[PDB]
Amino acid sequence: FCGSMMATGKLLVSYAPPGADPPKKRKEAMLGTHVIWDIGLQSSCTMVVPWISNTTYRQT
Amino acid sequence: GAQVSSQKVGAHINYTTINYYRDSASNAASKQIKDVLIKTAPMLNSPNIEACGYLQLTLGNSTITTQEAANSVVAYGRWPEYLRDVAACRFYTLDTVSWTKESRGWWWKLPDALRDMGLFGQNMYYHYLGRSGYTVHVQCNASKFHQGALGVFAVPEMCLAGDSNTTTMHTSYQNANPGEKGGTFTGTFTPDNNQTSPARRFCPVDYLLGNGTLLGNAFVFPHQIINLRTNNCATLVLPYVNSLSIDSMVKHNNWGIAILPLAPLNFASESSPEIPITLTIAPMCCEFNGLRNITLPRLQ
Amino acid sequence: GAQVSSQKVGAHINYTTINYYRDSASNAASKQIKDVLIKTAPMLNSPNIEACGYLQLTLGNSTITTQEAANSVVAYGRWPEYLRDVAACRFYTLDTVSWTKESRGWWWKLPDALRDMGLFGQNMYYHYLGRSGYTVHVQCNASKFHQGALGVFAVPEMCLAGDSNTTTMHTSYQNANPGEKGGTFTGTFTPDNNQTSPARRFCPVDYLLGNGTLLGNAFVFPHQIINLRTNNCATLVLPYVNSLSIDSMVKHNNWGIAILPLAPLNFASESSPEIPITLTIAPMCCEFNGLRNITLPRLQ
Ligand SMILES: *C(=O)CCCCCCCCCCCCC
Ligand SMILES: *C(=O)CCCCCCCCCCCCC
Repeated sequence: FCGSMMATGKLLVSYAPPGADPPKKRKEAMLGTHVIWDIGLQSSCTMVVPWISNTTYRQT
Repeated sequence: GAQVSSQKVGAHINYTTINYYRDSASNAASKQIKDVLIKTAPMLNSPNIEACGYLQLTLGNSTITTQEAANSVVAYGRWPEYLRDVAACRFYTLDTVSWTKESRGWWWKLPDALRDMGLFGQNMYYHYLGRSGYTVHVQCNASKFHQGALGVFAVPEMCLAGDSNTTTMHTSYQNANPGEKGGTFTGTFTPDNNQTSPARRFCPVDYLLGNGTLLGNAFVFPHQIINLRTNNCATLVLPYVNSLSIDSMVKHNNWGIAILPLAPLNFASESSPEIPITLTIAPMCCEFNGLRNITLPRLQ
Repeated sequence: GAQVSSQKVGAHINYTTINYYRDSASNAASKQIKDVLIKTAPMLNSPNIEACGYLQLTLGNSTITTQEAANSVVAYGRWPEYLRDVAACRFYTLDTVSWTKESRGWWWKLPDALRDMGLFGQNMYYHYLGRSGYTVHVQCNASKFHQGALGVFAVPEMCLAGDSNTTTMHTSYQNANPGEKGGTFTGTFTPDNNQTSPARRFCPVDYLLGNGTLLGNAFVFPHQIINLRTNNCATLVLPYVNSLSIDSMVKHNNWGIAILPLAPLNFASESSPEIPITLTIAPMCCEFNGLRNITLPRLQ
């Protein structure tokens, strides 16, 4: 977050494993793997997208 | 079998008792520092995730990132636990509401508010019985130039008052159960006068906690305060509370979440400000029972 | 590091080997009574719930009452097991079909046939990945004066042939996946000649197992026979079989259930008899993964 110190807010970061309609709304993103980021408290935020696949490896 | 014991005395000798009957019910009633600031019964006073011995708050794939924690409370000092002797139960974020200079307050009911949340909701309607605890995370940020205070109350068996003055206990199942949507508080009682075709719904007056008791005393209930000055979020850890070990989630709501402006929202100088309040709730240590065909309610 | 070993000899001396390369792939190929009636590799021959060491058959609230059991088989000698290193998974009874003097046969696919079965189906569509084994219980009774024989075949990766002779591998997802309903076999190949607006579906010829191979050899697959004379039901215990530990249940069907009249239904003297065949199937040792918003397929 490269905004100002006086700025505050909460964002939701999400990861949805394949097989359904790609999320167009918070309501559905909410349902998958997610993190809630508080901008005001800390400037940066990390989310790990854990390896979840049917196949052993994926193609490039 | 005569029972001898110390008499209830002043502070400057005893009495005798014999039980005449076989059933204990027949028995007479058996009658039973340094720092004043300390609570006699802490748990009755709203402890912290900290204060009983228990940041990234995570359930299944869902996860809260929280510094705020002295701002948490474990209802009745009791942590959620399995009916003793699952990733349908995770964090669900409900539709965000808006706090304004004229909001009187908001209410929700559990499990009701979660009835349509993914596999949780499904599990609820496919089973006769279900039990669950909850983690309620209220989110509400503003600037250092904004001001206001939210009172977040978790009420056990939160029965609310109805709109009618001609008939009682008459709020319809549909109206009593708003789902995620919410349900809201009002500043004044407005009796549903339409006799013939009744509204059949609640009329919750704010200063009376929508139930005939004074809001100022709502703090005897598991609660937490969001003071815009000091903190932007509150976390309530709620145990399964009931007169039963397990019950019908469809017929009965265990907990009520009430959010009221203890101190009105204000900003810099704008005549009419606004800020969002988002509720993220997760069911805990949860379990279901008595599987069969699905319940299809007439919610309308 | 020279490796010396016994030469492949007749029956009335050895050779030497050295590996020149770092990758095993580079390596040369390394080449490796009393009662004849005994099987070299039994498991490849369709064992019983009995024959590997393993009546009321029960899963969750669901339960089969069975004397019939010598009539059971554990596919590939392998019992269902958890992806190692739940009462959504129980017995579901599908829509009953009717066996007549002219039926050519029936087919179903797993998980597909179970896609709408209570919480199982839900779990399937809310997750990216899922795996499961199955207990297939085929039910079909008649009288001591009826006759006939059903061949119940469990086929791994049961790819079926299509209706077109102008284009290949073109059966639509919708048509390939019938759900519980079924899908049926035919006595003759009828090429979908409608060029412009293609039927895009399977055309499964019975004597060719709907896949280009002779039905008479279908017995190399995990199977069981219902001979109306001797037994009225068959039970197949199916393991999760795949080139992967877990996969997409929505994109891919693991097992195929094929039921064909090895010997035609006949009764007393009625020119046209009928008897019901009911399939009750239960998912086993089952597990799901990668929860998110629900999959809403275009099944039509
Ligand atoms: C223990 O109780 C033994 C001593 C009992 C004293 C005997 C006199 C009690 C008279 C009342 C007993 C009959 C009441 C059912
Ligand atoms: C074990 O291998 C030690 C004895 C090896 C015999 C030496 C002659 C082998 C010549 C081939 C080695 C070079 C091939 C990469």
